[PDB]
Amino acid sequence: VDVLLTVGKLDASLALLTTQDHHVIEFPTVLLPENVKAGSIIKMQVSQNLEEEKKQRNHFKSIQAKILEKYGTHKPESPVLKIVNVTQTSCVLAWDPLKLGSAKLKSLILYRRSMVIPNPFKVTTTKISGLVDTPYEFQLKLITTSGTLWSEKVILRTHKMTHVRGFYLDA
Amino acid sequence: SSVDVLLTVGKLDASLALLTTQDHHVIEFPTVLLPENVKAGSIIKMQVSQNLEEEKKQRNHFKSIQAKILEKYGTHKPESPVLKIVNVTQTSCVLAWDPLKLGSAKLKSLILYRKGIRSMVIPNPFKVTTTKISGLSVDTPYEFQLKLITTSGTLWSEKVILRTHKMTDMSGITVCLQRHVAIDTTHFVLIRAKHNNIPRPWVRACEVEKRIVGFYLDADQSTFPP
Amino acid sequence: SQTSIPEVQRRARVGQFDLGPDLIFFYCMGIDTSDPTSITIFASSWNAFRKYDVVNMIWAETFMSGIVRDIMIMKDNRADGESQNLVETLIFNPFTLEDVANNFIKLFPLVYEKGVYLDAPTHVNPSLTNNYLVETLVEIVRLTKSLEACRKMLKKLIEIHPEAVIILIRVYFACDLEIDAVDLINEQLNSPSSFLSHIQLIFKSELLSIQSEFLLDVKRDYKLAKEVAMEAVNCAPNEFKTWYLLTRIYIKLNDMSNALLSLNACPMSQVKEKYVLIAPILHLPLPLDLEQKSDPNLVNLSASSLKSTFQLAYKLLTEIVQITGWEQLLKYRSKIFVKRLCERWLDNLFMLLYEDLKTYTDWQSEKLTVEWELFGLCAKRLGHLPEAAKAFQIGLSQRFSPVCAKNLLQFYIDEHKRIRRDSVSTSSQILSSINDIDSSIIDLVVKICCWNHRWYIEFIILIDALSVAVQDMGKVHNEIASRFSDPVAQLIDDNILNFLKNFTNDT
Amino acid sequence: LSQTSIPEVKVIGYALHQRRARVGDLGPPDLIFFYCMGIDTSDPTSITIFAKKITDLFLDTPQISISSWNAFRKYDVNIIVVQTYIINSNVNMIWAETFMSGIVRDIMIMKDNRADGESQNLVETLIFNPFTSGDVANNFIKLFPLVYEKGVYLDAPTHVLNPSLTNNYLVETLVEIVRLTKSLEACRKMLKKLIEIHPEAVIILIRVYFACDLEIDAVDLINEQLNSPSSFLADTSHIQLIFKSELLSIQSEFLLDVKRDYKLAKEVAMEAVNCAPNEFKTWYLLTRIYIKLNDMSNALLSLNACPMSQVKEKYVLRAPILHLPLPNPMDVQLEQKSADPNLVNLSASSLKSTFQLAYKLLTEIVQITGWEQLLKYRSKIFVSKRLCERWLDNLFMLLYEDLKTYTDWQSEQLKLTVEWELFGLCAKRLGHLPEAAKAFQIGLSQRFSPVCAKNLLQFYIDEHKRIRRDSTSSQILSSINDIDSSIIDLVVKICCWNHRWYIEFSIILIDALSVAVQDMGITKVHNEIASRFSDPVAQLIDDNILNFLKNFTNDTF
Amino acid sequence: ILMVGLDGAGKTTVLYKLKLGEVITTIPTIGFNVETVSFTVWDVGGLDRIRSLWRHYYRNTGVIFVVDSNDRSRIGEAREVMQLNEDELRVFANKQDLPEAMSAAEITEKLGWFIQATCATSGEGLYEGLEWLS
Amino acid sequence: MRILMVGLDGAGKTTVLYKLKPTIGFNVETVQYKFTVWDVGGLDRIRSLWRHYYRNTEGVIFVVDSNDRSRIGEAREVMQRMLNEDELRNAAWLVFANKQDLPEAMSAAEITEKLGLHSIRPWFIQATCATSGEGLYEGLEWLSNS
Ligand SMILES: Nc1nc2c(ncn2[C@@H]2O[C@H](COP(=O)(O)OP(=O)(O)NP(=O)(O)O)[C@@H](O)[C@H]2O)c(=O)[nH]1
Ligand SMILES: Nc1nc2c(ncn2[C@@H]2O[C@H](COP(=O)(O)OP(=O)(O)NP(=O)(O)O)[C@@H](O)[C@H]2O)c(=O)[nH]1
Ligand SMILES: [Mg+2]
Ligand SMILES: [Mg+2]
Repeated sequence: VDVLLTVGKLDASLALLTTQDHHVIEFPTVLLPENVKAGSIIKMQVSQNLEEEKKQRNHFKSIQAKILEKYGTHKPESPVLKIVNVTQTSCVLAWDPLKLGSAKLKSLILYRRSMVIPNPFKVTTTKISGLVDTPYEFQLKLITTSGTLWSEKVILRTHKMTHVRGFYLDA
Repeated sequence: SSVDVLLTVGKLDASLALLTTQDHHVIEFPTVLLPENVKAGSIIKMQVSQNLEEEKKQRNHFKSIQAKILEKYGTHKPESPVLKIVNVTQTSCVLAWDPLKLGSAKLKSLILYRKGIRSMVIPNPFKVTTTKISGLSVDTPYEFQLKLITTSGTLWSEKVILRTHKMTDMSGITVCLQRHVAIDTTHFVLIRAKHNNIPRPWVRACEVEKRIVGFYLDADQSTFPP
Repeated sequence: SQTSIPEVQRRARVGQFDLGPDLIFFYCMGIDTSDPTSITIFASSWNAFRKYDVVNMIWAETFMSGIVRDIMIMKDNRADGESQNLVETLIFNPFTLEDVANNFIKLFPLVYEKGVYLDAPTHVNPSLTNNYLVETLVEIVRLTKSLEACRKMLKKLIEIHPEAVIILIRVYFACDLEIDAVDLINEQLNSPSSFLSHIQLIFKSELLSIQSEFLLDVKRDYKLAKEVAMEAVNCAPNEFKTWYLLTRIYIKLNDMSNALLSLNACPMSQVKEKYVLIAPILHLPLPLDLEQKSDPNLVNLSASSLKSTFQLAYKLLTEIVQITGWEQLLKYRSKIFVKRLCERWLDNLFMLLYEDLKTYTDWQSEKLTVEWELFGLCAKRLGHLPEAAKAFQIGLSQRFSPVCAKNLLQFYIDEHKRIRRDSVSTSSQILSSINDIDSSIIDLVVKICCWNHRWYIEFIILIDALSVAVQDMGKVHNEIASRFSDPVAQLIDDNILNFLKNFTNDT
Repeated sequence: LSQTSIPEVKVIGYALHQRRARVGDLGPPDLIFFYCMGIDTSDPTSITIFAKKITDLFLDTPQISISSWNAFRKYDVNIIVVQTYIINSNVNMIWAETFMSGIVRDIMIMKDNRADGESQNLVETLIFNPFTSGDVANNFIKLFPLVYEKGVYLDAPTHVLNPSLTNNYLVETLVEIVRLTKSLEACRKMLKKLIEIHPEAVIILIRVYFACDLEIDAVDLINEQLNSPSSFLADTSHIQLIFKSELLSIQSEFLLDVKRDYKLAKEVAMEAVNCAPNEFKTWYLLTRIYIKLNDMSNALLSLNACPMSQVKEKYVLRAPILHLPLPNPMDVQLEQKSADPNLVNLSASSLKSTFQLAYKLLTEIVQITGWEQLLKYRSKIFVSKRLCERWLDNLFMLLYEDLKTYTDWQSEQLKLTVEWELFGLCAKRLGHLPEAAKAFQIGLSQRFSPVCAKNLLQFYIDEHKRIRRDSTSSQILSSINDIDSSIIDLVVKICCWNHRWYIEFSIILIDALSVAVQDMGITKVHNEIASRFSDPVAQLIDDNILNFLKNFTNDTF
Repeated sequence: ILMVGLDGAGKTTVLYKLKLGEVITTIPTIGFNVETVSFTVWDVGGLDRIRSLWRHYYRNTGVIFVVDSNDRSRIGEAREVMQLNEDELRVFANKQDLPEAMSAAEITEKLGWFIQATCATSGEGLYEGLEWLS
Repeated sequence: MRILMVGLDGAGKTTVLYKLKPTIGFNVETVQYKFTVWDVGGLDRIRSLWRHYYRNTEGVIFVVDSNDRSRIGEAREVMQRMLNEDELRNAAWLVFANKQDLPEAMSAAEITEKLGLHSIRPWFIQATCATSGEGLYEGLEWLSNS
């Protein structure tokens, strides 16, 4: 589609283009030739560029697929916790390295109400301080931005009697 | 020196369209000036080139029109009015003027002058080129001149003097030799529309008495030589 | 004399001042401020060229600016019959030891080149040619017919200001010199020795606008007027007058298709306003020389009180519907609009057009004097002149009305011009028809002038109106002194007739 | 909640008579003479219950007809205690619409004013907690689809130029309610049923997922709409195009606000522009990306082509003309004094609409380049150049005034509390948060002031998020605890100040106190307040904010 | 008595023929002439400029309308000016000596009271008209 | 005599109190010997509410879990900030080393070093066992000779 235009007013920034069908178009000067001046006749030939459309179409799909791959498709997994060692008045609980598909972990809470783990990624072990021959249960609560996932409840019985004063080095 | 720009079609309505470029330009553009399969979000190539062949064409056209306007209006400068005399009687006179020539003047008003603007103003200077002066004195000199008022200027000239005829002078008497009744008709010698106030062959009486002299078809009756 | 002087410094409120009236507590216009000694004879003028409130240059600028205010206050309000909103103002005739008209000319080049500071009329991109200073000059020269005085001055101005030749062209057209003007126009647009790269482009458009308007208003010839109007648009597509002319051409060329297109691309005035006349608020001495009434849909006509270019555009819209009709107009409308988008303001005018057509039809199919005014103005807007003249004449019988009188007066002026043109293309019929109009004009001019004197107005519409009769009949003075009283005839003599008798350079 | 904290204004019948002729946005607050918000107008019987609580207040000795409005259909519902009538500009639908419109007003009055710290201009208003006027939270969800499709009549926020079925005050209220109450399964169930008849409502479901901590589920859903042929986008050309732009805007903003990733965020932002170049948010996003990408050249170009809001305004409470029943300091006259003429006349302050948001980006640009280097960029691309959009040029004038003020202050420092506010707000506008917090903290010592308290509170919130994002053990335990205590200390003070001016609801304070609750237990927070403050004060915070978190959050804790 | 009529009718000639009994050289009257002949005759100019000033003399007025019989062209103009509708006023066929002058009977038809054929130069039928006026 | 008995959670405060006669709140009982003891919860949630009872306190019984080695550092911080309280300026200080029956329990001399009681009003530490009742009345005897 080619149409002949007449240059009305011409400023350093914009321009007024007038057609024979009484169209008035404000047009940026930088897209006009250098020797346009004012009161000149310009030939504007507008054509569709299909190959450039196909380039952007492929580019857009590439970006959308890239976003889906990075964020999404990969979900956070199970907060599995195990038993290291149990005494009579204390026990040491641990959990496999937390695997999170996408950021981020909001909070890691133990359930038996218990406190929140300060460094879940650096320290994967927690020792219950106060507790003889009494059944207890534990389970982890993984609160992430992707969702909250709690599983693997573990029950245990504390051992019986069957960072010792008389066996001290100063006794 | 053609400038090639790649633009993206933003919003698109039935009338206008918003074109976006990589340098963040938002151009309001008529949809009718766009291809048929434009849709929305499509990439178009706009080639803006100067048309030198069209510039000289409009230049030649502009100078042609201006020259034609000059030739019709603003070239012919008209025109002194020529005042003439048709016929003079004892108590009246008929004045006339040559067809007023005005190429593109245009005429505003034509005023008769007899020692001032005391006389009347011509109603139809083009349709009627003759006027008759009614009230005059016997054997008395007069002078007349026409004032042509035109929107290209006022041009008046050619003042004419005349003296009304005496009672013994019958050279101004015209009857019905004229077959048709005109303005300078003085006398009229089966009903017709006829005259408004124009006064029997009386003509023989004026020849015998050697002066202008009752001769109605209603009055009393009282010989034409062959 | 004591009366015709309203009464009611203390408002240095400057900083916020266009043209700017002279405060004397009452305001006054038409005072000769060219010389301080001449002012003392009369006993605070303001100039917009240099914003200061009142050596020779000082009295010069304040005089010129004063005269501009005195003239433009009557010319910008010509559409509303020179209506006066401010009551406490006393307006004298600016034209009536030295003739002000001749003084304005000799003092013109000294104040030239600063006329841009006076801005431009509301329908105008101001310049050295298009401004209130030049508009005032061409108006003074036209009224006083001082051709040889203005012509001599302008010719000296061209030597140093070649662009001032445009002013001389406008003077020639006003002082009956078409051929000399067109010869001068073509000289600027064709001859290589003309002054006609950025400053000149706005000058070229003005020349094309003048030439195209000249081709349109007179000499008919719409074909050649079209080719120039389009060239005027290509020079200034942001100007109103350029598109306004082209639209008028299309209407006369019976092309309503492009008439609507050109009207749509026609830019409107959204900021500038018409020139009108210190302390928000009386003594009203009536010189010797009321409404309070109710049709709700008749007074609420939005088509009334339209200002700026919106009014002029509406006049063309009514001119189009006069030929096509409302049904055919909508067919054209729906054909070229939603295609291209309508500029909203045009769409609003269609709504206003419907209201006037509804009102006009409901009236004719089917009253207080005010109701006759409102309907009369409605019929005038739609282009029904003889139907509007009847309404104004009927409303003028039950009571006196300035709106009715001024509009009925304008009717006889248009009717007078019509007959004189039709007579060219019986004799007794013409002589009688013209005479009847002249008498009716004089009868109306006296009444309006007497009404103006009552509201402290001693000064263009009435002068031109009575001037029509003067060109026809010599006799005018005795015509007034006959039908009216002696002191009334003396009033008309001072206000209007004295100007025509002497201050018109023996026209 | 007893007789006090109820303002009044005195000829009988002056109230409704001025309301009757002013019928010709969301509308005015519920007039009772005093105004009131947060009333459960879902049922006329529930209204009589509210009136019952009011008429049970008429007893005892005071120490000297409600009318709700809906914007969906412009008519006023008046109920006198029982006469019930309608004032113009199926029975269940009437009470349904007026309730929804009521809740929208109660929420948007606190959300549109979030920038100004939920400032209240109208004194005679009594604001209740809309969530505790039940269940209102669950009732809004079940009653949402019945009022849907008419949400466009509520228009949109001032930053939204082109409203739709997705971008409007109704949806903005919904996503805010669901976020605060954490009613995911309730809203998700409702929206899924709405998609069946309105497939374009999936955009709303995406926003809910983002708000209710479901990023992956949201992005997976976004990709489904922008790629899969079975999407509603692939089926007009303008109604569908604005839906695509919103999806691109959400996706791009998600990439920007979180997940860093400015590169991928840019590619989506530009596509959002190509879908809606007349929209503000599209250009606003792209400008933010450019700033984050350290590309100040195109940042100024994108900021210039950014459309502004020139008509629409933020929602505020509006017969023009008092009884003030007083319910620790709270004393004497503030301001009414002299101040630095160039400090109070700062035009950069009181910026409204998009002009405020644009100024924030401008200060973010000058922070990196500097004023001298900014003029080099400015003179390079402004008057192969383009014309400045005037409003942008004006912001440069405003920027120069703030930089001068801030520099003249810091050079001097190297003052009245109100003067500390003005400088603090000035430093905050330029992006100098820690220097502004000091100004607010200094002004907080000599006097209370709501501006200083609200701004210093937001500082600790930002400081809290910063540590959690950047993250020894001992440093974390001490830094967080000190912040949490300072947060609680400020929340209590502001809430007590709001209660004095008849305000029982503040979204800012609810979100603020929620920060500590996530860290320390719901019961620990209460005892923290009851320790440092008195018992009735702790009870006040318990009723206004803590009761909401304890129960009306669907067992989030 | 108010004596009016078109210009050149012979009004001044008639007036001073009854007053002085002598035919004086008359000129176009720019104003008016009043003489007592006891008939107080008011002679006003017949030009278009002065013709408008006739209204001033209509009050307390017999009316003598002098008509130029010889001038055929302006017999229509003489009719319109006379065509009597004035509330304040609720014919001399002059120049009968000239050949082309209309008869008294013809003018009566054109005008459509008493008409008298007069001749101011000779004085014929002047006193005849005055007798009827008494 | 008014006594405030505090300490960490699981120390055995309630056990000690009702031997002479998780706590979400407090328990107050009057015990006769030859003492109005105020027992407040030791949980982190209730630990802040201890200041309300600091006033008019004549004696303070700090129960310490001898068996629990891990929270002896936590037990130190809580005690050191109580000694700086103006309300507990003249109040006596009685430290109970509870759960002394358990094998891994620290000796009274060892706990005294960890708590830093030698840096101090009159104070005394006593090895106690709430389950058996050993050394409970012994502590009350010193608490009466304040
Ligand atoms: N032949 C002839 N001429 C006459 C007669 N009466 C008047 N005239 C002429 O008519 C001319 C006009 O005379 P005048 O009395 O001035 O007429 P008027 O009506 O007074 N004119 P105006 O009023 O306009 O001054 C004179 O030249 C006079 O001689 C008459 O009976 N016969
Ligand atoms: N072996 C042993 N266990 C004891 C002794 N005293 C208390 N316990 C045990 O310690 C546990 C905690 O008892 P409790 O009195 O509730 O401790 P507390 O300090 O009151 N806890 P809290 O104050 O937080 O409620 C109980 O299981 C109890 O049997 C003791 O002397 N020896
Ligand atoms: Mg005479
Ligand atoms: Mg206990």
